Amino acid sequence: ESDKTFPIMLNGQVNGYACVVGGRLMKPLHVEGKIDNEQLAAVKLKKASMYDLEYGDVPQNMKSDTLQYTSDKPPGFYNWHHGAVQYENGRFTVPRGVGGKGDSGRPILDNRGRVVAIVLGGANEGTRTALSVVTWNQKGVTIKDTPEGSEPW
Amino acid sequence: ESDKTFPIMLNGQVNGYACVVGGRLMKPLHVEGKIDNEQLAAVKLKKASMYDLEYGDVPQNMKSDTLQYTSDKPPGFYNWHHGAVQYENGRFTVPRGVGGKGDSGRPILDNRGRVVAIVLGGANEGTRTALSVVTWNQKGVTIKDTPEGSEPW
Amino acid sequence: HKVDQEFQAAVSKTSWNWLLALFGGASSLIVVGLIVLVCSSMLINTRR
Repeated sequence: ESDKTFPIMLNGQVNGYACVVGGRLMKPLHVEGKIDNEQLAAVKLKKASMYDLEYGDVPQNMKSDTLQYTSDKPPGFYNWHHGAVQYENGRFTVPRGVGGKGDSGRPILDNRGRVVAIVLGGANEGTRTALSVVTWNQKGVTIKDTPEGSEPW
Repeated sequence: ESDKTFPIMLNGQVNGYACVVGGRLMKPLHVEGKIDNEQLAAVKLKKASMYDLEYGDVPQNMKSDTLQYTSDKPPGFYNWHHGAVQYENGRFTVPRGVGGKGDSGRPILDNRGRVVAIVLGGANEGTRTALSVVTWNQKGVTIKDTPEGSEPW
Repeated sequence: HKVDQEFQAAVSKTSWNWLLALFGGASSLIVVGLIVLVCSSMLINTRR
């Protein structure tokens, strides 16, 4: 997570994180800023606005060292920068008070060091905080899970 | 069960129980009374009259902390506020004598903490008492199982 | 006037067609609603 996750800056303040997954760079659209890495500054970022994202093709050198996505999602606990995130009923949550603005784009890590989702926003719900994110699927289908009251971080 | 199950007041007496499952709150129709919770009093209830039930969308600060649902029902003993309930021959039964009026809407829990059925009434056969409840199916169909002579509690 | 004016054969087939269309719309709609209710009840009973 530390090596292959680059913050996006704006006026000296971090407002998101960009992720290189499966040989391609991805960044979320709701955040505006400057990508940290110089080599990836030259990638023309094709935008999926309804997916609230832009994606680009990383150069030759860095396509070998990237994070790996996953399709199988055994329900339970998954790794993340701010601890363990909980998955049941096709839904991701975290203990309340964990996470906030500027954490968008941080991948969710699993046991074998692979990505299972990308955090986009969260809704504080008292007992927990429900994470509005994007996830994969068995048939290679990317699906949003944005619960009610979701706020783009 | 004690924390997430609430009493319904009829002139100041207990007459039923309202159950929160999966972010929705259900309450039997035949039992008339006011929900003790002030927040739930403002929740609009839409009624399945033929199922003798009303369901509503719970507020944002209780939906996660809810009785998780399940559909797998092997025969045997299952949890209950008054003890153990026997699920045999596709029928829920209890020892004859325990349970009665005011126990409608009582959730039946699983060993792992999930809900299997909600009690609506009971009929005494003399040896045991068969509970007219609502049971769920593999195809996501809720059948109101009512043995002959069932009386809503 | 050598012939009496009745009610049945006193309105043009254009008016008759428009009136019958406007009334048969409601009739067919209530029939379709009854059929839909019966089909929904039968589906509930079968998949119960």
